[PDB]
Amino acid sequence: GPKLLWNPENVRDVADALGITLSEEPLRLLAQDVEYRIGQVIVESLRFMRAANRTTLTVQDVSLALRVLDVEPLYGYESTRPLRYGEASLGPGQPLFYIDDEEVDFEKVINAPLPKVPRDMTFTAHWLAVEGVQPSIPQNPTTAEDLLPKG
Amino acid sequence: PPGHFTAPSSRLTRRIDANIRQMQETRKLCSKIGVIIQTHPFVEADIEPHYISGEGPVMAGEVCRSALQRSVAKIFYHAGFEELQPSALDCITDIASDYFQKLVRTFNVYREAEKKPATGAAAERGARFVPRFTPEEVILHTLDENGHDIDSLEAYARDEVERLGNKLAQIHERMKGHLADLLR
Amino acid sequence: NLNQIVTDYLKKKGFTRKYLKAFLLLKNWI
Amino acid sequence: DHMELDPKNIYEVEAKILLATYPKLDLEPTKNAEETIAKLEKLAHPEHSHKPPEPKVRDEALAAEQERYMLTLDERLSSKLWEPRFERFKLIENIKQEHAEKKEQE
Amino acid sequence: ASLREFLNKMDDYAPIIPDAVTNYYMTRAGLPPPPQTDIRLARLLALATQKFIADIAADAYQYSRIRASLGIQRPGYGGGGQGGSQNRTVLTMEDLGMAVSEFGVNVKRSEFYR
Amino acid sequence: RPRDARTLELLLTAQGVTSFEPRVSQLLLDFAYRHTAAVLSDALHLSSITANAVALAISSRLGYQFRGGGGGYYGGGGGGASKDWMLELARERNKVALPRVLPSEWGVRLPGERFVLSGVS
Amino acid sequence: NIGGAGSGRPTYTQPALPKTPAFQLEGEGERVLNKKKLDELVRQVCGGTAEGQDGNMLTPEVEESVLNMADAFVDNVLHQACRNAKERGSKVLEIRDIQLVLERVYNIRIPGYAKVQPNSNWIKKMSAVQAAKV
Amino acid sequence: ANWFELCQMMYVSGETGEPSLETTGIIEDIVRQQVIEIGLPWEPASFYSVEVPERQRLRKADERTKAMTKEEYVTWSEFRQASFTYRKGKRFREWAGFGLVTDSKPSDDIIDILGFLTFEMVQTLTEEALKIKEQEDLHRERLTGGGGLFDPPNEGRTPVEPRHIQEAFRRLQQRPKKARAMLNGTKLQQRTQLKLF
Amino acid sequence: PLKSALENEKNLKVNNRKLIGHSGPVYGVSFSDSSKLLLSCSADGQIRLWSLEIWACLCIYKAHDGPVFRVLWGPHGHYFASAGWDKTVRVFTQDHASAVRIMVGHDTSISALAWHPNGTYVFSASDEMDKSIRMWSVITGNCVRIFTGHTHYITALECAHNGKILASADTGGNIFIWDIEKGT
Amino acid sequence: LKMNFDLEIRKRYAQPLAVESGEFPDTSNIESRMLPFCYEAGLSSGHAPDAAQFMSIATETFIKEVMSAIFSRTRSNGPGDSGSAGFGLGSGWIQTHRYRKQLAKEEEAFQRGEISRDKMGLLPVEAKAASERGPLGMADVRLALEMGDCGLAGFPVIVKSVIYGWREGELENWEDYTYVDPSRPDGIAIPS
Amino acid sequence: PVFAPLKRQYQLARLHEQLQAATNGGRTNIFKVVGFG
Repeated sequence: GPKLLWNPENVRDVADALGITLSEEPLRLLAQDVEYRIGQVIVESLRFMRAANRTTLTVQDVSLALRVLDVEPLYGYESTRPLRYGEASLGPGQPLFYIDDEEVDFEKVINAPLPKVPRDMTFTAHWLAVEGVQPSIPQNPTTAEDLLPKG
Repeated sequence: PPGHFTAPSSRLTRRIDANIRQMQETRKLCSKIGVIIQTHPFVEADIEPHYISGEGPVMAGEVCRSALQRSVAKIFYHAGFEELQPSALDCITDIASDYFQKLVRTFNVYREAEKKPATGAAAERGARFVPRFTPEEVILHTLDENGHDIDSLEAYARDEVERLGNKLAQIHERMKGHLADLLR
Repeated sequence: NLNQIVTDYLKKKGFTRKYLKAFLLLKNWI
Repeated sequence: DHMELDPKNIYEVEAKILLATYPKLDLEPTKNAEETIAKLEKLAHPEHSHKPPEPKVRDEALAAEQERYMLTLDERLSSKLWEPRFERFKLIENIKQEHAEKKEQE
Repeated sequence: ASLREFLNKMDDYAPIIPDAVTNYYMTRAGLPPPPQTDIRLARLLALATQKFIADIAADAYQYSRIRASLGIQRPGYGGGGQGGSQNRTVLTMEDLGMAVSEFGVNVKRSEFYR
Repeated sequence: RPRDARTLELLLTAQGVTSFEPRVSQLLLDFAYRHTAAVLSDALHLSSITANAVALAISSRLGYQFRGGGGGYYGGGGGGASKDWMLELARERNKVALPRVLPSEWGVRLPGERFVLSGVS
Repeated sequence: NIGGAGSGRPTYTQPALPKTPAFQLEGEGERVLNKKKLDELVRQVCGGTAEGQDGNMLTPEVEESVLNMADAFVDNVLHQACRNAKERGSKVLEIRDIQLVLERVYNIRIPGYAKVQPNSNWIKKMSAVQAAKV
Repeated sequence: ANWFELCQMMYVSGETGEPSLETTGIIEDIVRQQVIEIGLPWEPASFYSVEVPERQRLRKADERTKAMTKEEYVTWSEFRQASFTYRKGKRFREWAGFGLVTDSKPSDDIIDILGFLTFEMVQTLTEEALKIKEQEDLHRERLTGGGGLFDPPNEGRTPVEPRHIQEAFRRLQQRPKKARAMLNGTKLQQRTQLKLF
Repeated sequence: PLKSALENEKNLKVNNRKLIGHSGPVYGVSFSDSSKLLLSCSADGQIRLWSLEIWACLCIYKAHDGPVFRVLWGPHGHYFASAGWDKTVRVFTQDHASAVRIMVGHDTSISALAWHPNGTYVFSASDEMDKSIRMWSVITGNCVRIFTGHTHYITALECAHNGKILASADTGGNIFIWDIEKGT
Repeated sequence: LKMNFDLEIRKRYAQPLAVESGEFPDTSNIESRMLPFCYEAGLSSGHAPDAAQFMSIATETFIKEVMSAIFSRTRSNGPGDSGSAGFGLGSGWIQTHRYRKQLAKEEEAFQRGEISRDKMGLLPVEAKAASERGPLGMADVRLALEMGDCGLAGFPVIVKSVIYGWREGELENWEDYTYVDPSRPDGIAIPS
Repeated sequence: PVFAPLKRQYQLARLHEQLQAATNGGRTNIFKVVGFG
């Protein structure tokens, strides 16, 4: 068969969670299918990202991609808290990673202050160029920092 | 205006604050009995003064999501929980946002449906088409599709919290009596 | 060669080898 | 190569066929709505000028009953109350030809 | 019960969800803010949301309590730290997943990522 | 940082994405986990399990989801409809004559009263 | 009647006791019952119809959609069930395959026709993670 | 098994006819499936660490009871005691497959609860099937003179049919819209577990 | 300040307003041929016509199956076109609730649109495996030209005022100039 | 020697489809269709004797579930639950205040014998409400498909056919128009 | 997979069967023309 980007060991762990023993052929087939599904999701997400005139991928694009494909939505990935991973050691050269999560009291969450409100949307204007020359005003980039052919 | 990012005031938000306060006090008494620990009241913070151009809602996702999370945490503490895992709280907040948007979209779907031919007295007056849902039907369908009813909402907002408060007060009285008798 | 394919396909298909406007315009010019 | 047309060249082949079929187009800009209306009216095509379709819509008994009763338990005629194709004959002809041709060698 | 009387009494049944959240999510869903939409309707929608969340919370607490007193957590609900403090009831991923499974939501995750 | 998270981020970077949001890779990993679990359960119910069971489970699952992707010529993308059926529908539609409009109505006419938002307040 | 030659052919041709062909002496007939079946179902689900009106509960365009739905359902269910039955080594189609498909793909249960646990590796991994957390 | 118990339960609920064997079989399979599928810890007093000591069916039933004779009353009272598990513990355990799905020998309170629940299921099924049959007959409604020696006097009453029970089961499996409100606006299929009516 | 024809809003002082009613991200907007009308499309599969005199919606068009990515008025403002996820291009007139023409032939989603200056031709482009540009006739609804050569996602299309040149750009930084009549 | 499995599979296309004839599929048609499907998959023996009836019951259940799903979202004021009518233990429709008041009054009155049911068992208010309802149209189907899948998640062709068709009542009134008029309350001028 | 209406598939299958029967599997050309009409 082809070379797989998805390691069959993840499929093996998933099977172990369900008390199932797999041979090599179904393992490889499942890995290939998972790889194809990941590719499909990435294609859809990039389509949605390009539709919005952007180059930054957000969780909203992935959610829309999952919605167009008739996949059950995933919840809880829009949090503003940082993402930290722990590190366990099953043995020499076999590390494991888990999400860091500590129990908290309700007082700390309910009593916490709210984030700062950003300012309202507005627009300004200025002259980017007059008769083909860029004025040196604060609103334009400095001459210190690809704009002229040299062939 | 001030108070925009805090819960309104009514007979329902009150009696909920009261139930939570009663729970905290009785938990303090239980801790004392067990010893034979301490907490502080919930306070909702507000935002600094804000200005908006023209007339429209304040579109700030982070602050709104934080306030919704605060409300969800208050409800889940009212349900009987004491500690939480952050991921579960985030999950339930996302679910709540999705449910709200689904409800509003259902209302909009029903309000702007295609018209139907007029008949009877409506046709006699010369009208050709009439709305296929009356204003009452639109709201009733919006509530029904999402699993709600007038009677259920009325009962929840009028009786459940009061009954829980009475039960909590009785439990507090019994606990106070037991502690006093144990001390004697 | 695409040219051969196109030529074959074409051969097999039997391809043989009023006043108010003027007044307003004048007023606006004036 | 094998196949007469690799799929990846289909777009180029179709583009060339289209170029040969429509060698001249109307690429003259108009200046207002009346000119566009006139151009649309002038270019009408007979095959694309039909009308919208129409909405879709949905004594002897004794003799019939007597006939139905009289045909009781008839295996084949009862159900009906027929497009021959001669398939068995053609199969027989094909097999006979094959057998004769094979016998030709021997 | 009647819709008219209920809407009139809506003064006494205001939920705990701030008006800012209501306006934000109404605008996201395609409904203008209370100034152009009777405030009573927005309050009614927020109250429905509160009732839904409270029902889920009660289901989760019921699931948590029957478990309290083999003895290994179900796979697919990864989360937690040391395990909390004292004999306090902890809202954990397992109970929330079990509760929301009755409402058509799936919250399955992975415990270890490797 | 776990394994395959760096690999997914590198794959995204190697395709034009100049920035990301921390949580995307976690979402993708959890999605892969859930898909694997669902397919495995279906295959186990179907039948030790062979490769035929896995193929049958995938084929059954493809009947009501994953009707997308970047499929090209005769690839089941964009809903999965066949080009011949769409061509038939287009032929049926494109047969009628274009609407007749006059200069005095060009830009002011609207659909019938049954298809407009009149009286929704 | 077995053999595949056919029955009722008036040509030049037996078990001891053949079975009697089916027949109906007089009645409504299948051509009417089959056409009234859809109206009967609509009456069943619609709640009830008042006196003086019936039959015209769906417009002509919706009946075609419903019939297409029925045909597609039958075809899809049978195609899935036959392959599923052949997968497990059987040579005949039994009701169990149809029931499994209906339950697991369409959430339909028709009455009246007759577990997983983690293994040791998963437990060891969870023990390692828990030990790391503390 | 349990055929005659089912007959008695149907009779108590209002089915005075003689249902065929198919109806009893279908009801038995439904009940068996339900049984196989099958203060308080979550009360407000559980919020605290230390606890402290304290300190239309009826109308139809009444009409029927008023509309029965002495012998009919005796038969009704005798049939009211029908049970699935009353002094049939071993047979019920064998029929319900206790050993194969649970640790054997549960307490007797479990058996009593199961009997109560099963009686309730049979009652509900009969009551719904009767209404469905009545509606079907009422819609459907809208040549041998002389006489013989064995024909029935007046007849006119017939039992329920398997199709009525199937329709009742279809009705009893529907869930509230609250269990589906989260799928609004999407194309996701609803998949759940058997509902314990 | 912006002005509203509604009497109740006589001489109100605001220089920016909001148009609400979509339930999904908005991807396209187009001013009509002062402008009194506006078109918009979103990921929910709908096209909305707004009024710039009263600032409210007038009609909804429901012909698409999936997200709609681009919407464009005609060169003179009675016809408009749209194209999105389901690989089809549709041409509308504002007087009819159904598309008057349907254009099949693309193998992937559409990512660009453009009208001809004479108002009788439309241009479209697809992405992914099928990176080609097509020219359709509004009278018949058939394709008359195909342009091939792009190797990257196509982002913009433009037609010259004289009506004889066409421009297109992709994500690789390239800009192509095409001869329409010769297809070169 | 050998059995020609390709001679029975071709029999599938002989029988007409349900849409072609207008007859709801029954045991006979399903039985006719069963054998080619079995032969295609390699099931030489065939099928069990009692599968056609099971399939017919399943099809009836599926259609009833779909149609009930559509009806609930577009109808109100259904027959009451006094007896022998209504939805019983299933999911019902919504009710209006005035209809509910009148229905309760009629139910109370009927207990005194003052009023009697019709032939089909409906009280005057229920029969009056049921009289107004018309047949099911494509607009109702389109509206119901916006709220959910209605059990048609596995049949994209049906949904696409619904979505891509003409709007209900559009071909008949092909020349009915309104006009833009900001002076009017909604910006629309309705010609009379 | 690719999806299309069932009616089209059935009609095409029937037409192909009839054509194969008529042309005897392609051994006979029923479309030939002799002369100039």
